[PDB]
This record gives sequence, C-alpha cells and structure tokens, in this order.
Amino acid sequence: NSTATLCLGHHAVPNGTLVKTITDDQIEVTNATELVQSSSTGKICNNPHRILDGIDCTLIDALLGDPHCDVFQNETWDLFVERSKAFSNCYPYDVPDYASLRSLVASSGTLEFITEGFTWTGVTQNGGSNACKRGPGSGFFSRLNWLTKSGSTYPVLNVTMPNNDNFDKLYIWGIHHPSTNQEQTSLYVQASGRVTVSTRRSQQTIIPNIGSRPWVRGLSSRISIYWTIVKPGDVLVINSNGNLIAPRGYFKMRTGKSSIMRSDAPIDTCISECITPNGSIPNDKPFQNVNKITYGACPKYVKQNTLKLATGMRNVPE
Amino acid sequence: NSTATLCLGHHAVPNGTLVKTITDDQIEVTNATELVQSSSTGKICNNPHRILDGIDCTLIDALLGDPHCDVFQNETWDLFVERSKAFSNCYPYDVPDYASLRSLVASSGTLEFITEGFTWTGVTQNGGSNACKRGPGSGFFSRLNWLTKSGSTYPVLNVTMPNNDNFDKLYIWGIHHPSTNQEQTSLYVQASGRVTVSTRRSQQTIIPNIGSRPWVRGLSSRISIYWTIVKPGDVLVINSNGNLIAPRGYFKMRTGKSSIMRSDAPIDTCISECITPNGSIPNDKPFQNVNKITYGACPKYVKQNTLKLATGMRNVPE
Amino acid sequence: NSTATLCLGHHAVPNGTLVKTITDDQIEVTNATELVQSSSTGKICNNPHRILDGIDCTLIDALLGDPHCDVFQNETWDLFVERSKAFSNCYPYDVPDYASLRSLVASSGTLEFITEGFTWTGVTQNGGSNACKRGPGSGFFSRLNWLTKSGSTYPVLNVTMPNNDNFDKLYIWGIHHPSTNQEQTSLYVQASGRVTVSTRRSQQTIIPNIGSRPWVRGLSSRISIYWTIVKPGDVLVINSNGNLIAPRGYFKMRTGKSSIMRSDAPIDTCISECITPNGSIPNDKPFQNVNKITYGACPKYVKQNTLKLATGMRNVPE
Amino acid sequence: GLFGAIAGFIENGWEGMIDGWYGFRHQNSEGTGQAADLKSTQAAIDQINGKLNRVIEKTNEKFHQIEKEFSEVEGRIQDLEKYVEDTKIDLWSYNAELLVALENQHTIDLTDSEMNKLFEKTRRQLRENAEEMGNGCFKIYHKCDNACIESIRNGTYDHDVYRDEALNNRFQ
Amino acid sequence: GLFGAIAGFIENGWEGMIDGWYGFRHQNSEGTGQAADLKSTQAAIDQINGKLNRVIEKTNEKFHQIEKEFSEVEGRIQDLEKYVEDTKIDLWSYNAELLVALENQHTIDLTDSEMNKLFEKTRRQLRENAEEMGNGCFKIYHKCDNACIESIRNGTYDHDVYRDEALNNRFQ
Amino acid sequence: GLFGAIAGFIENGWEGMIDGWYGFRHQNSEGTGQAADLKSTQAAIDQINGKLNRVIEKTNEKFHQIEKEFSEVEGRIQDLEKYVEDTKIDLWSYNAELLVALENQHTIDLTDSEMNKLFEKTRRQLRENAEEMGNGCFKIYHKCDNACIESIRNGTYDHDVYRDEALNNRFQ
Ligand SMILES: *[C@@H]1O[C@H](CO)[C@@H](O[C@@H]2O[C@H](CO)[C@@H](O[C@@H]3O[C@H](CO)[C@@H](O)[C@H](O)[C@@H]3O)[C@H](O)[C@H]2NC(C)=O)[C@H](O)[C@H]1NC(C)=O
Ligand SMILES: *[C@@H]1O[C@H](CO)[C@@H](O[C@@H]2O[C@H](CO)[C@@H](O[C@@H]3O[C@H](CO)[C@@H](O)[C@H](O)[C@@H]3O)[C@H](O)[C@H]2NC(C)=O)[C@H](O)[C@H]1NC(C)=O
Ligand SMILES: *[C@@H]1O[C@H](CO)[C@@H](O[C@@H]2O[C@H](CO)[C@@H](O[C@@H]3O[C@H](CO)[C@@H](O)[C@H](O)[C@@H]3O)[C@H](O)[C@H]2NC(C)=O)[C@H](O)[C@H]1NC(C)=O
Ligand SMILES: *[C@@H]1O[C@H](CO)[C@@H](O[C@@H]2O[C@H](CO)[C@@H](O)[C@H](O)[C@H]2NC(C)=O)[C@H](O)[C@H]1NC(C)=O
Ligand SMILES: *[C@@H]1O[C@H](CO)[C@@H](O[C@@H]2O[C@H](CO)[C@@H](O)[C@H](O)[C@H]2NC(C)=O)[C@H](O)[C@H]1NC(C)=O
Ligand SMILES: *[C@@H]1O[C@H](CO)[C@@H](O[C@@H]2O[C@H](CO)[C@@H](O)[C@H](O)[C@H]2NC(C)=O)[C@H](O)[C@H]1NC(C)=O
Ligand SMILES: *[C@@H]1O[C@H](CO)[C@@H](O[C@@H]2O[C@H](CO)[C@@H](O)[C@H](O)[C@H]2NC(C)=O)[C@H](O)[C@H]1NC(C)=O
Ligand SMILES: *[C@@H]1O[C@H](CO)[C@@H](O[C@@H]2O[C@H](CO)[C@@H](O)[C@H](O)[C@H]2NC(C)=O)[C@H](O)[C@H]1NC(C)=O
Ligand SMILES: *[C@@H]1O[C@H](CO)[C@@H](O[C@@H]2O[C@H](CO)[C@@H](O)[C@H](O)[C@H]2NC(C)=O)[C@H](O)[C@H]1NC(C)=O
Ligand SMILES: *[C@@H]1O[C@H](CO)[C@@H](O)[C@H](O)[C@H]1NC(C)=O
Ligand SMILES: *[C@@H]1O[C@H](CO)[C@@H](O)[C@H](O)[C@H]1NC(C)=O
Ligand SMILES: *[C@@H]1O[C@H](CO)[C@@H](O)[C@H](O)[C@H]1NC(C)=O
Ligand SMILES: *[C@@H]1O[C@H](CO)[C@@H](O)[C@H](O)[C@H]1NC(C)=O
Ligand SMILES: *[C@@H]1O[C@H](CO)[C@@H](O)[C@H](O)[C@H]1NC(C)=O
Ligand SMILES: *[C@@H]1O[C@H](CO)[C@@H](O)[C@H](O)[C@H]1NC(C)=O
Repeated sequence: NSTATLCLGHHAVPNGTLVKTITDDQIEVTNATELVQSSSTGKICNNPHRILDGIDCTLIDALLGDPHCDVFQNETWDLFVERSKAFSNCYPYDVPDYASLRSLVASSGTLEFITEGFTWTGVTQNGGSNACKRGPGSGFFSRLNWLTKSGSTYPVLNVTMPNNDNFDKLYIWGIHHPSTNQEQTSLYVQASGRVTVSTRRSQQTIIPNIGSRPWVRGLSSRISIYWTIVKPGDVLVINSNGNLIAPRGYFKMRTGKSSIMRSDAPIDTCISECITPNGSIPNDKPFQNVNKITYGACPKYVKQNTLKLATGMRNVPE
Repeated sequence: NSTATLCLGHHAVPNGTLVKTITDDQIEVTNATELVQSSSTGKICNNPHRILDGIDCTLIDALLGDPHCDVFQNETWDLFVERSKAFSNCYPYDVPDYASLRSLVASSGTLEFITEGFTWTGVTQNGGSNACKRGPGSGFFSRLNWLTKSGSTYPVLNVTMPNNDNFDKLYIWGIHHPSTNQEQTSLYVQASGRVTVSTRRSQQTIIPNIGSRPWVRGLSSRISIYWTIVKPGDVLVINSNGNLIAPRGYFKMRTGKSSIMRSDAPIDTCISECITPNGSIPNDKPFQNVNKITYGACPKYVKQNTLKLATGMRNVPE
Repeated sequence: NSTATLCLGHHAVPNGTLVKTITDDQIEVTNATELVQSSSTGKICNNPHRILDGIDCTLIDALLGDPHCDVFQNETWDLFVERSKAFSNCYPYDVPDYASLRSLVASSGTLEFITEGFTWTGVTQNGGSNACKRGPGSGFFSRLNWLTKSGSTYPVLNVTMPNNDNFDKLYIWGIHHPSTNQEQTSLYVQASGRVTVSTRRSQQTIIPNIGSRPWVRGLSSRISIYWTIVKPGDVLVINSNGNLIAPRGYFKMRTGKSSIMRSDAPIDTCISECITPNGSIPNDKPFQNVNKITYGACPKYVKQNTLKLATGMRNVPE
Repeated sequence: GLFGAIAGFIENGWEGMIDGWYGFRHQNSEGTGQAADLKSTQAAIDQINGKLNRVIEKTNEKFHQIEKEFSEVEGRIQDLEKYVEDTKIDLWSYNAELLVALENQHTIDLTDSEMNKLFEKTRRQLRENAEEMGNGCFKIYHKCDNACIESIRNGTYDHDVYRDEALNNRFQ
Repeated sequence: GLFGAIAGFIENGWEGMIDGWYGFRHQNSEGTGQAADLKSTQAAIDQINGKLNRVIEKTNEKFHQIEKEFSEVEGRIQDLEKYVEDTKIDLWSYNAELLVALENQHTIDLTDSEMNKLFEKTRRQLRENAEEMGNGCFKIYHKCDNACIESIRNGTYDHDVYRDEALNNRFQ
Repeated sequence: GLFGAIAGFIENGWEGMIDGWYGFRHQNSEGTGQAADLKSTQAAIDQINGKLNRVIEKTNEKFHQIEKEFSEVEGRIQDLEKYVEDTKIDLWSYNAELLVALENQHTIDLTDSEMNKLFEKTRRQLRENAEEMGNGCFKIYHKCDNACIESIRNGTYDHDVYRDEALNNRFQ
C-alpha cells in the first residue's frame, strides 16, 4: 500500500448519566455531579460552636429561675437546644408576647444577671409558694421578689433606678392575678391593684384581673410577665399599690451570633460548621434537602432531591 | 450541457411575526405563539367545583343566623361567592378582628352546627328584638341566646363544657353594649357586666361599654361578637354576671381546599378548572392578564400580554 | 514574485478591561462599561420637585401648631425634609401609633386647615400653659382647644358635625392626663374623665390615666393625640365629660406623590430628578450604590461597587 | 445568525416550499425539480417542540392567600402587604421577559445551525466532483441524471465512479 | 470562543488598526497596505448597542414604601419587615449577577462569530485561485495589483479570469 | 450539538480511550496505534472546572429569622408570614432550575465545539496532502512512518516536503 489513514474521535463510557438540557429532557453524558445533599449523621457536633443542652428546661424558665433549672445560672451559649420533654414545676405563669421575649433572649446569648439593691419600705419581701418547692420548704423564682402587706397596710411603692453604665439593661417584672376577692384584700389591703413601670420615653401600666382559672399544680391564681429595656443615660421608675412581682436586678444585653433550635438529637464530639434539627450535615455541596431550619454556614434548602450538572461530553457508545 | 447544479435553501412565509431577542428588539420569524391569556367568558361554571351563591347574605350573617339567611343552614361549599348587594336586617352588631373570622370560616368549608344543651339557671332565655323579625313577631339570631334577668335578680352564670370528641369545636358568643344607664339595670340588675370565657390555655374577658351610638334600624345599642376554639381533650368554662349573648352549640371545624371570592358574575353549567372574579377562564396558556385573584389551577398574572415565543426560523422573503 | 497574500485580523488595545463570563472569572476585553453609580454631589436640588426644609420642626409639631413652627401654616410640599436638630417647645405630648399618623400626613402633601365653628356651652375655652409661651404670655397649640370647667361645673359635652362636601376630613383631637388627683377635680369637677368620638362606622373611647411622670419643661402632666377621618356622607359626634382637647377644624386630605426624608444636606438651585439622603444623584446609570432610601426616578441600590458589562471583543495584544 | 447560513450566504427563502423546512432544488440536463429533506426538518421540529412543551407545563397551585384589595386606609400591615405584592409582581415580570428573550435567540441560532449542518454534509458528500459557487449551490462537474441527484439526496452517492471525468472537466 | 477564530487560528490582534474592528492587510508585488471592512464592524456595533440599550432602560418608580431602619426593638412586625427586605435584596442581586454573566458570554461569542463569517466569505470568494495558509492569510496563486485586492474587498472579484493561470501555478 | 461534531459526523465514541477526552487513532503502513491530545482536554477541563467552582461557592449566612411553623390559628400576621415564605421558596426554586438548565446546555455545546476546533486545526495542518473521508478520518495521499504521524500530532508537520508526491498520487 502507498497510502495511509488518520482517524479522529472521542471517548465514551459504558454507563453514562442522564441530564436535562434546554432542548432535551433526558440526554446521556459521560459524567455528572449532584447539586443537592440529603443525608444527615444524626448527632449534633459541639465544635466549633458552643452548644447548650436544655435537657428539661425551656429558655424562659431558665431565665426566671425555676428551681429545677438552677444549673442554668449565667449560662453563655452560642446555640440553645430546646427539648420536647421540657416542663415547668413552679408557680403557673403567663407571658404576653411570648415569642418576642423568647427571640430577644435567644439572640442575646447570655443569662448573666447583675443583682441590684432596691429599697421596698413598708412591705414584706421574699414571698413563697407551696407549688415551687426549692428543697424541703416553700419557694419561688430566684430572680423575682413577691411583696405582700406588712402587718396591716400596703403603702404606695415608688422606686427609682438610674443607668450610668454604657450598655443596655433588661428588667423582668410581673403582676399577680389572684383567684378570689378575699385573697386580694388579705395580701394587699387595697381592693384594686396597679403597676406602672416607666422610662423617659415609654411607660407600661397593668391592672390585675380577679377571677378563677383551671387548677394547675394546685393553684388557680396566675402571674403575668413583662419586661423593660433601659438604655444608657435613661432612668427607670416603678410605681405600685399592690400586685407587684418586683425584680432583683438586670440582665446584661449583648449583640452577636446566637439563636435557638428545637431538636431531639444527641450531642457528640465531632466537628461540623452546619447544624440542622436532624443533626449536623456536611457543607461541601451548595444545596441540601434535609431541613429548612439551619444554623451556621449551611447549604440552601431545595425541593429537588435530584439535580444533576454535566461535567463531560455526550455519551455515544459502540 | 455536461454539468449540473444542486441548490439548498429554506422556506419563508409572506407575513411572519415580530419577536424580541437578546440582540434585536423586533426580528421577523415565520411563526410565533402567545403565552398570556387575557379574555374571560363572563360566567362562573359550576363544575367540577361546588359553588355557593350568596345572593343577599354575607358569610358572617349566614353564620350567625340572620332571618333572611335561614336557607344557608348547614351549607357545604367549595367556593363561597359574595355579592355586593348584600345587607343585614337584624340586630346591629360588630366584630373585632372581622377579617380573621371571615378567613377562618371561609377556609373551613362548612356551616354544620351541632346544638348542645347548656343549663342557664336563674335567667330568662330566648330574648327577642323588634329589629330582627322572624315572621310576624319579634326575633333574634338563630345561633345565639339572649339572656336577661328572671323577675328581680341576675345570678352569676358559670357553665362548663368538655370536649371528648376527636375534632376541634368553634364556639361563637357575644356581649351586649346598652344605650343608657337605665336599660342596663332593667335587663341585668348589676350596674356593670363582665364576660369571661376560658380554656385550659387561654382566656378572654370583655366588659360592656355603655354609651350612645348612631341609630341603625331603630336601635342605638350594639353587640360585639367573639369566638373560641376548643381542641380535643380541652374544656370550656363560661363565667358571667350580665351582658352575655350565650351560644347554643358549636360549629365543626375542617381543613381542606375552600375559599371566598367577591364577584358579580352569573353562574352557568359549563366546565372549567379556573375561576376569576370576571368569570371562568381557560387554562391552556401558562400566563394570564385578566385578574390577580384566582381560584383553582389558574395561570399566573403578568403585566404584559405581548409575550411572543418563536416556534420557527427567521423569515427572509423574496 | 508571481503570487500575493491577503491576511485578515482584528484590532486590540494596549490596556483592556477585565470582565467576568460564564466560564472565566477574569477575561480581558477591549472595552467595558459600568452598571453601578456610587457618588453624590452633596446638595439637594430644588427643581423640579418642591422641597420644604423643616429647619427646627418635625411634621407633627408643624401639624399641631407649635409656637416656633407658626411659619409652617398651610405649607404645601412635594418632599418634606426633616433635620436632626429638631426639638419641641410646647406642652409635652404623646401619640399612640406615631408612625401611622406621620406616614398618613407625609403622603398627603398639605397642611391646609379649614376652621369650623364648634359650640361648647358650659365650659371655658382657649386654655393656656406656661410651657408653651406664644409671645410674652402663656399659650398653647394653635389647632387645639383646651376646655376646662366654667365657674363650678363641667357639663356633658355632646357636639355634632356633618360632612356635606366631596372630600375626606381629618380631625385631630386629644386627651389630657393630669398629674395628681387634686388638679383633676380643680379643672374638671368629675373624678374621672372619658372622651368618645364616633362616626357611623367606627368609635374611639379614651379614659385619662392619673399619675406622675418625669418633669419635661416644668410639667408632669401629658397629652395623648388621636385622629379621626370622616368620609363624604358621614357624620362626627363628640361626647365627653372631662379631659378633652377639642379640635378647631379639619385638615383637607389629598392623594398624590409626596413623602418625607431625614437628611442633613443643604439645598441648592440645581436640577435633578432623584434625591437621596446624601444629596441629589444623577440617573444616567441603571444601578446605584449610595443609599437605599430614594425619591424620584432613581436607579436601584445594589451591593456591588463594580459590575462591568463588555461592549467589545477580546483583547489579544502583540 | 451566528453561523451565517440563513440570511447569510443564502440570499432569500423559498415560498414554494410546502413539504418541509429544508430542501433541495436541482437544475439538470433533463429539466428542473424540487424536493425536501426530512431529517433536518425533523430535528428542528423535535428540538423546538421539546423546548416549547418544556416551558409551558404548570408548577403553581394556590388556594388561600393574603388580601390584595382594601377599602380603607389602616397603616403598617396594609403597607407591608402592598409592598410584598409589588415586589412579587416586579420579580416575576423580569423572569417572564428574560426567559422569552433567551429562548428566542437560542431557537433562531439552532434553526440557523441546522442549515449549515445540512450544507456541510452535502459538501462532504461530493468529495472532489463539485465546486461551491458561493450562493448556496454546488456546480457538479460531471453529468448526472434524475437518479444521480437522488443518490446525493438519500446519502449513497459514490464519488469514485465519476472522479476521473470530473477531474478532467474541472481542472482542464 | 466557540468558533475558534479570535484567540484561535488568528494568533494576535492588530494594535495599528484604528479605522474599524475588522480589516484586511495585504502583501503585494507593489508593496504592502492595510484597510478595514465596514459591514462586519457595523453588524457587531449594532448588535452590541441594541443589547446595551435593551438592558439599561428603566422599569421601576416607587414613591411610598415600608420602613427599613428602626430605632427600637419591637417584635413580629419588625422581624417580618426585615425578612421581606433581606429576601428582596438577595433575590435581586442574583438576577443582577446572572444577567451580566450571560450577556458577556453572548457578546464574546458573537464578536468571535463575526470574524469567522468574514473569513468564510473571503474564502468562498476566492474559489480555487487561493489556498489557506492556516494562520489567517490566503496565498493567492495568480498575480494581483492594488486594484485586484480592492476587488476582493468590495465583493466583485471575478475568479474565472485568473483560473487557468492559478491552476497551472498551484498544481504544477 | 450546535456544531455537529459529537453525535454528528463522528459516529460513536471510543471506550478504549483512558488517557484523555480527545485523541487520535492512526492506521499506518507499519501497523496501528493510538494516542491523546492534551491541549483540547485541558481547555475543556479548565472551562468546566471554572464554571463548577464558580457556581458552588456560598453567599448566604442567616442567624435570626421569622417563625415558619405555628401551632395555633391566629390571623393576619400568620397569613402574611406564610405568604412571604411561600413566595421566597417558589422564587428560589425557579432560579435553581433555570441555572442548571442553561449551564448544562452551555457545557454540552462547548465540549462539542472543542472537537470541531481540533478537527479544523488538523485539517488546516494537512494543506493539500490529505482528503477528508467524511466520517472523521483523513486519507493522507503520501506515505508516512510512525514519526510522520507524530509530527502531525505535536504541530510541526511540514507539508511542502511531500507536496509533489501527494499531488501526483491524488490527482493522477
Ligand atoms: C365554674 O365551672 C367550672 C367548670 O366546672 C369550675 O371549674 C371546676 O372546678 C372544680 C373545683 O372543684 C374542679 O374540680 C377539681 O378537679 C381537679 C382535677 O381532677 C381535682 O384535683 C380537684 O380535687 C377538683 O376535683 C374542676 O375540674 C373544674 N372544671 C374545669 C375543667 O374547669 C369552677 O370551679 C366553677 N366555678 C364556680 C365554683 O362557680
Ligand atoms: C347627643 O348627640 C347625639 C348625636 O347627634 C344625639 O343623638 C341623636 O338622637 C336622636 C334622638 O331622636 C336621633 O334621632 C333619630 O334620627 C333618626 C334619623 O332621622 C330618625 O329616623 C329617628 O326617628 C330619630 O329622629 C338622632 O339620629 C341621634 N343622632 C344621630 C346623628 O343619629 C343625642 O340625642 C344627643 N344627646 C341627647 C341624648 O340628647
Ligand atoms: C416618686 O419617684 C419619682 C422619681 O424621682 C419622683 O418624681 C420626681 O419628682 C421631683 C419633684 O421635684 C422631680 O424633681 C424635678 O427634677 C428636675 C430635674 O432636675 C428639676 O429640674 C425640677 O426642678 C425638679 O427638681 C423629679 O424629676 C421627679 N423624678 C424624675 C426622675 O423626674 C416622685 O416625686 C416620687 N413620688 C412623689 C410624688 O413623691
Ligand atoms: C429531618 O427532620 C424532619 C423533621 O423531623 C423530617 O421531616 C418530616 O419527614 C416525615 C417523613 O417524610 C414527614 O412525615 C413529616 O411531615 C416531615 N416534617 C416536616 C416536613 O416538618 C425530615 O424528613 C428529616 N430529614 C432527614 C434527611 O432525616
Ligand atoms: C376583570 O375585572 C377587573 C375588576 O372589575 C377589571 O379591572 C378594572 O378595569 C377597569 C378598566 O380598565 C379599571 O378602571 C379598574 O381600575 C380595574 N380594577 C382593578 C384593576 O382592580 C379587569 O379589567 C377585568 N378584566 C377583563 C379581561 O375583563
Ligand atoms: C450616604 O449616606 C449614608 C448614611 O449617612 C452613608 O452610610 C454610612 O456609611 C458609613 C461609612 O461607610 C458607615 O459607617 C455607616 O454605617 C453607614 N450607614 C448606613 C449604611 O446606614 C453612605 O456611606 C453615604 N454614601 C455616600 C456615597 O456618601
Ligand atoms: C437512493 O436513491 C437512489 C437514486 O439513484 C436509488 O437508486 C436507484 O435504484 C433503482 C431501483 O432499483 C435502480 O433502478 C437505479 O439504477 C438506482 N440508481 C442508482 C444511481 O443507484 C436508491 O435505491 C435509493 N436508496 C434508498 C435506500 O432509498
Ligand atoms: C470595487 O473595487 C474595484 C477595484 O478593482 C473597483 O474597480 C476598478 O475601477 C476603476 C474605476 O473605473 C477602473 O479604472 C479599474 O480598471 C477597475 N479595476 C478592476 C480590477 O475592476 C470597482 O469600481 C469597485 N466597485 C465598487 C462598487 O466599489
Ligand atoms: C514532534 O514530533 C516529531 C515526530 O516526527 C519529533 O521528531 C523526530 O525527532 C527525532 C528526535 O531527534 C528524530 O530522530 C526524527 O528524525 C524526527 N522526525 C521528524 C519527522 O522530524 C519532534 O522532535 C517532536 N517535537 C516536539 C517539540 O515534541
Ligand atoms: C466525574 O467527575 C467527578 C468530579 O466531577 C470525578 O471525581 C469522576 O472521576 C468523574 N468520572 C470519571 C469516570 O472520571
Ligand atoms: C453572674 O455574673 C455576674 C457578673 O459577673 C456575677 O455578679 C454573678 O454572681 C454571677 N452569677 C452567679 C451564679 O454567681
Ligand atoms: C405556527 O405554530 C402553531 C403552533 O405552535 C401551529 O398551530 C401553526 O399551524 C403554525 N403556523 C403555520 C403557518 O404552520
Ligand atoms: C346540620 O348537621 C347536624 C349534624 O348532622 C345536624 O344535627 C343538624 O340538625 C343539621 N342542621 C339542620 C338544619 O338540621
Ligand atoms: C468604550 O465604550 C464607550 C461607550 O460604551 C465609549 O464611550 C468609548 O469610547 C469606548 N472606548 C474606546 C476606546 O473606544
Ligand atoms: C389655609 O387655607 C384655608 C383654605 O384656603 C384658609 O381658610 C386658611 O385661612 C389658610 N390659612 C391661613 C394661615 O390663612
């Protein structure tokens, strides 16, 4: 032979992968990669984030000072984990705008409580209850002060507190709703109560609502919980003539990266930067199909478990 | 001749269609299709959806039991149609958070009312009014009970009701705001009223506001309407000492696909899967420019009806 | 030579521009244009918009009639500019839902006030205060009327006002919160006040809250400000027995293009169609990176300082 | 318009073509004729139909939503609802515009590419017995019948039988 | 970069070209020269200008909106407003990025396609009197003047006058 | 699929190719052989890797948001929150779909274009000593060794040394 030949061509694989295009819906290429990630390990790694395990306590009960949450004093968290087996074992209470306070304290990241010296003259301090036993005797919340009449009278309370520091102060107070019209006058000689808490720019006035409620742990009275924020240079004034659950100090308010998450997954000692209510998931892929609630540097939640991007040419086998 | 010729080419049409591209704004192709549908037939087809025509009644009046809406008892709807010629012809009333109740009952899809046996001892039942004539005599709403004093006294009413079923119960009650301070003590011997309705997790307390109002159908008194939801395993307690519009039972609460729509279009016996306040529109196209309020499998509302997609090559005529 | 040559090629520039593509992140082309605009002149041009400079007054104080804002009577604005050096120098007051009223009056565009003849029989009109000196003597707001007892009694006020025009009317009224229980009965003989303002479709009832407040300009009493809107064909009724800051007329309500903006930039006599709190910015580019608060035909706020679009071919130099 | 076949080196279209989108037209020693090519037309039709039926299938089904028309002036909630609605409408109209703008360009370019592919295949078939005349036609330098053009149309042209005659005709 | 003309078989650009974007450069028996081609440059400029003035025309005009900067901490309404604003900003930045990323690629590819179209037209003009030397130039196997290159530039080259001379020059 | 190289005039792929993505395969007077071409494979790999690592880098980091799961029925605020969430999800899923749909098409078209570029370069190298056989191979009309094919592979083929022999072999 006095000639030659030179053929050109490309490679192919036996099994390729089906992808979608602008024209076709199923076209077979030599290789493809996945965009979604939809598996979790099942555990919550405690590095490099600081996880706090709220075993049998919620955030609000650990804030108020429930006697079975006394291990949570001055807890500093980066992510609070709330379990479903949580319950309350103190005086039955109630919070108007519960979600607002829960999100305000969850994103602050501290339970640091500075005690202050208030002067309540004419009343009896450190009221107790048989529904909130702290030890063998009666008790109450550890961050609140239940004031009642001193002998035969209940004068008009009028306390002040200035803010000379350079941070914000969070005060938590409450009001007591009695059960009958006889126990009102036996604790506060006045037939009607009222609580006013005022700063230089806002004011809150609450009046107790006498009535009967369902029995909870042996009581039909209630407590309503309110809060106030004092900014640097401001002042706080508290006026009352009955039905006051006074504060004992203030919480320090911070700003940063902190949150809260409801999950029933255990905690291990691995390392991961993303946390979902199912556990920690790796973050090597841009998308995820596990949970839409996420903390950290997490991939985005998509609806498609399959989503394939072609990284090769078309597959034309023999 | 000892040669030949072979020419290649494509087709063209005399009139083509102008479309927009990435480069050009008006380029002439051989064919194009539209994706926006901006016409309506003018009538609302009653298949395969179940349409209810609220001729002269709104949803709330058909809920309470207006005497000219007594044909709407236990109406089951898939889409409620509200006309603009609707009016009320009973005791003048008022609903705080009207839109919430309207959307709660509209999306439930039933007016099924189970009557219950409440025991009101010490009061007179079945109060009437001359502004709500049901027949030739005085009347009232058919789902509510107007209680007044029995002879010379009005005791403190305190009723229970437990929920032992496996569905939610909706209770509708109200409070009566009188006109003067003389008609208050002539119907309820107490100089001030109060109504408390409580479950194991919530409570509502309302107090009547004596005053004068504009004359509506011959009356200057008013009624305020409230509602309560009892979940399985819960309990309802009603406490009062005057100014109570008691309930007679509960509505059954469901979850599904149901809604409400304001429209003045007639109803015919055609078949269509989409419904707009202008009538039924076909759904062969992905987009529509008729109304942004839609029910069913409807196309999306766009601002532009000129969207032409090319389905052919470019048009180069002779 | 018995041959020739003909070469083809394109142009290049010495310095080109780096742009991003679908494949590459930095590819050098011959030319590119910017999408963002990230600069401002520093002044607010007063053409062709009508700018009003609220030097030392806010909108609400110019509405009520503060004595140092009497130059703002019947001001017609297209954009209100609010400075940070603004203060109040009259009776200390308070507005529930302040942002709602501020946005309602800002978008109306007028302070046109029509005075009406109300008849208050049995009371003393034109009350004054030593905290709101208008000239050398005591004064008050110029759009409100402070009524007190006339000699020894304070009868029950009951005024009416119909709306026979073809536009909406805005009425501004208030209630007076005293400091002690002695100054209440020395101005209004009744031991408790109440103000009711009602139309054919709504009603507002307010009751004064006696108590002490921080000293502001020498006073511990307060005023709360409310408003009412009367539509054509409606009617207004005012009922009271103490603690009423009556109106003197109504503001005319319009609809159009008007707004308000907080800025500390001076005003010059240039021409520009866009206004930001930093000053006027040109609008030749589709995007801007100066401020997200804008008035007029303004470009959109993006987060990039650089997005470059290629308007030439690739750059391959020698 | 990226390949320069349609509206490029082919001057105009053929309005007498009613069988398919692409076709042939020969001028022989026995007369003239015309025909079509099914494969290119079928490829273009399948691609355009796939695209079309790709975009028009539905994705949304909404039953309960928020209120979008109000009879009063209220305040913050109404402002937020109107802002949400305006943002949603403005963000969907841009997508509606961009999808059409991109797909029309891709359709035009693919329908232009099919013609160039057919031309290049026909050029590759006539190895060295034809010359391209620059306006879309080939000058075939040997003598065909009505059965020679049809062998070029159904892809079984044998170039080596007419090679010597064409080479002596075109080069001398 | 899809056709391989710019940054492909044409090594570099011509920085001495100031008349247009695309042009010629011949080496003759009487010297050298240079010129430009208006049609390709005009097509590219018109397409790029159409695209540019397509995207930059305005669509929005907003007068009253919601509050976006707060001085207090309040609760649900403020959270919902901040969420709405964050979602709107994040959804518009993605569009801003993708539009530019797509249009730059299309611009580069079309400015690359115009060169290939000009080259292929010039190749189709010189039917069999020229050979492609592989680096962007044609070797013309007959002898032209400064008036022969200009007939190739303004599209009226007559190939059949120099056919016999070129065929005897290139093949023997 | 716009250039017609892959799945076009090249019938199938080569499953015995494990060195690179594109390569050669010659049939000589001394036997057969096979090799690869690093440059085209490298260009394709770099482009695809750049695209991939372009899209997958992260942009979002959210710490506090709104509530998205409720235990009660409340009214307006809950309706507005659910509407906001539904709108955000529906608007992000469309982008997720469209990005992939566009990028897969561009990847396929660029991996098809690289093959055509390699083919056209190889055609331009063998100036007039080879003929294209229409199925992806060149018939070289002079006699090469295993060192002649490698000069064609590493881009230093000298066409003028075998010109006279090839011209006498192919045309006579
Ligand atoms: C008004 O009616 C309500 C509803 O019946 C009364 O509430 C009921 O109060 C009684 C108090 O004896 C509750 O009985 C208690 O139940 C608990 C739990 O089993 C038990 O430990 C106590 O020893 C006692 O038996 C009853 O459950 C409760 N009903 C509910 C569900 O509310 C209310 O007392 C009445 N008010 C009056 C007295 O006018
Ligand atoms: C305090 O001012 C109010 C509001 O003006 C007075 O209410 C008015 O009371 C009269 C009583 O007759 C109502 O008259 C009724 O008008 C309707 C409509 O024409 C008519 O059909 C009835 O036959 C009757 O005449 C009047 O409507 C009502 N005001 C309004 C605007 O409805 C009130 O009387 C004043 N103080 C008192 C108690 O004298
Ligand atoms: C209950 O506690 C409050 C809080 O101190 C008492 O209010 C205070 O009343 C005094 C009366 O003189 C106010 O004094 C004024 O202070 C300003 C600021 O220096 C000054 O310019 C005036 O000349 C006057 O001295 C004091 O401001 C006010 N408290 C605050 C924080 O403003 C209130 O008196 C107590 N209850 C009573 C009535 O005893
Ligand atoms: C992560 O956890 C969530 C919540 O527990 C899982 O979501 C539920 O999945 C079950 C089974 O498909 C459904 O019946 C529930 O309705 C889902 N709850 C929702 C959507 O709120 C989810 O499947 C888990 N994912 C993985 C990968 O384990
Ligand atoms: C469908 O009905 C709506 C509401 O009746 C129509 O919308 C109105 O159209 C008129 C005339 O253009 C305008 O003056 C109104 O302002 C519109 N009301 C709105 C937008 O709320 C709409 O035109 C109807 N469409 C069709 C196709 O009949
Ligand atoms: C326009 O004005 C705004 C507000 O004054 C400027 O924004 C601030 O910029 C400084 C310096 O970068 C930051 O410390 C502040 O936090 C910014 N305030 C914000 C974002 O609310 C902005 O820089 C000005 N722009 C120009 C071009 O002058
Ligand atoms: C392709 O077209 C050619 C046209 O020439 C067909 O061939 C001819 O077939 C008839 C039928 O037997 C013979 O009588 C002629 O002599 C053939 N002519 C030539 C030049 O071959 C051929 O059959 C067609 N093939 C297909 C598969 O359609
Ligand atoms: C195109 O270019 C050719 C260059 O050759 C122009 O032609 C010449 O025209 C002059 C003017 O009459 C004559 O003297 C020459 O003899 C011509 N030379 C040739 C080779 O034809 C021609 O006029 C140009 N045409 C257009 C429309 O621009
Ligand atoms: C490109 O490939 C050619 C293959 O022919 C290489 O050349 C040969 O080089 C060897 C080594 O000196 C000589 O013995 C042969 O005689 C050469 N043959 C020919 C036909 O030239 C060449 O070295 C390679 N070049 C590069 C840069 O890789
Ligand atoms: C397909 O691509 C992935 C990375 O995108 C790579 O790890 C894998 O080896 C490729 N498949 C083959 C068969 O090479
Ligand atoms: C919490 O921190 C504060 C400030 O450091 C400190 O005063 C207080 O005692 C701490 N709480 C406990 C449990 O000691
Ligand atoms: C244009 O396309 C539509 C469907 O997309 C088709 O019904 C119509 O017949 C086409 N036009 C022509 C002239 O074929
Ligand atoms: C409505 O349905 C309930 C339950 O089936 C029934 O008890 C009641 O009687 C019905 N209403 C009427 C109008 O009968
Ligand atoms: C680049 O483009 C701009 C307009 O897009 C133009 O003003 C400028 O002159 C161009 N640059 C050069 C070097 O021509
Ligand atoms: C404001 O305008 C109204 C109506 O034109 C007029 O009655 C009133 O007197 C004006 N105000 C002043 C300051 O005169």
